[PDB]
Amino acid sequence: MKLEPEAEAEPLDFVVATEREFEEVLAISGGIYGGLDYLPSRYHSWLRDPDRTVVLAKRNGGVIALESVNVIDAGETVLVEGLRVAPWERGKGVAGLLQRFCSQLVKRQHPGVKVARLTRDDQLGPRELKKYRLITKQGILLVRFNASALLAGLGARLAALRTSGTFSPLPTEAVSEAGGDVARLLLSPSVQRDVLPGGTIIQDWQPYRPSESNLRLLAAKGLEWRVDSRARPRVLTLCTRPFPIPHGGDGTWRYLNIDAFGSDGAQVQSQLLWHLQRQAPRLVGLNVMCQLFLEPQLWSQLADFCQVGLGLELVKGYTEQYLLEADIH
Ligand SMILES: CCSCCNC(=O)CCNC(=O)[C@H](O)C(C)(C)COP(=O)(O)OP(=O)(O)OC[C@H]1O[C@@H](n2cnc3c(N)ncnc32)[C@H](O)[C@@H]1OP(=O)(O)O
Ligand SMILES: N[C@@H](Cc1c[nH]c[nH+]1)C(=O)O
Ligand SMILES: [Cl-]
Repeated sequence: MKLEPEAEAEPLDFVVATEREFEEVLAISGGIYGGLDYLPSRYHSWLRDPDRTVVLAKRNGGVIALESVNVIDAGETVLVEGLRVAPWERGKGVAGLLQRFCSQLVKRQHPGVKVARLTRDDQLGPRELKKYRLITKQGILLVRFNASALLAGLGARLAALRTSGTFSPLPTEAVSEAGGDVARLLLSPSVQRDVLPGGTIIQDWQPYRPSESNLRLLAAKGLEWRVDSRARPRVLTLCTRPFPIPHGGDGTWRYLNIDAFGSDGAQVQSQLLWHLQRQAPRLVGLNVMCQLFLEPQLWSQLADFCQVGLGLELVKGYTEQYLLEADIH
């Protein structure tokens, strides 16, 4: 005998999101990522993206879940982002149903897509190891500071570090995306093999294969880049413009994401400093969650630099960002 389908008194309805559901989406998003949720600041942007479909699950006419799918890598990849289920609806399989609906939508709307990708920091287990390939991983360093405090004290801390011989920042080199420097870096086969994690660009949790088509997407975001040497690149860093996050409930917090590629810890330190000096003046009067993604064996060095050297507070211990990939059949 076959298993008969279970009747549902309150079946889920899956619909494409519009601006009118923003407040309902906020209402299901309390506490996400400990206050580092980007969706409040990004939801309206998402609605404009040409290769993105933002799907809502509704029950009894009310939004209870959300997932975004976005086609990238010149049509070969769908990136899954933002997956969330209202707290009062969790533990019932809702996320599983929403993911299945979105997979069906991708198969119908984007028949050329070959794989799905996503990033996560949750501990991976045997199940994850069978559904996904691990493309790469980075360590995650999360620190917090008041920008006015950093602005007032940073110069004097650097002076003390320099005069004691403990730390002076090494020279770094300018990278102009408009001038073609980013393309020259990211399209280099040697950069791809030796600098980028698993040959991939990760920008504020979003993975991109290094290709002309993806560089266009990166170039519209207003990123800031730095490198140790354009001629012989070994450490490349990427700062995403800071954006408001709900942490703290008061509107005073911003999220500053820096992705660091390569293995020279001293250059990661110098480039981190460079980005903080670039970004802090516009953050005056605000509080900052700064999250640095870097090769795992550099985490302790950079955590010490941030805390003891720069006077920033460590928010949590070591965690990892996993880039996961599954085939679409
Ligand atoms: C791309 C974005 S990354 C970020 C993820 N987003 C967040 O951080 C936002 C906050 N978070 C949430 O919004 C919810 O917490 C989420 C995670 C969305 C879950 O939403 P939810 O609706 O509660 O999820 P459920 O479908 O019930 O989760 C079942 C899945 O956990 C495993 N699992 C373990 N124990 C189980 C059990 N007893 N029964 C069934 N599955 C079980 C299983 O592996 C399955 O997955 P699968 O095998 O794919 O079915
Ligand atoms: N896959 C997650 C990645 C993430 C961003 N911030 C924290 N985690 C998402 O799209 O929401
Ligand atoms: Cl030094």
